[PDB]
Amino acid sequence: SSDFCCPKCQYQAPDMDTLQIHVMEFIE
Ligand SMILES: [Zn+2]
Repeated sequence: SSDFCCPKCQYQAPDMDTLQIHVMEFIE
């Protein structure tokens, strides 16, 4: 995969930093 999918959503981010901004850390 040329993307990083959010394990909480069906949303996939083109970059891992973008995904990190999407999730904005976790409760885990
Ligand atoms: Zn998410």
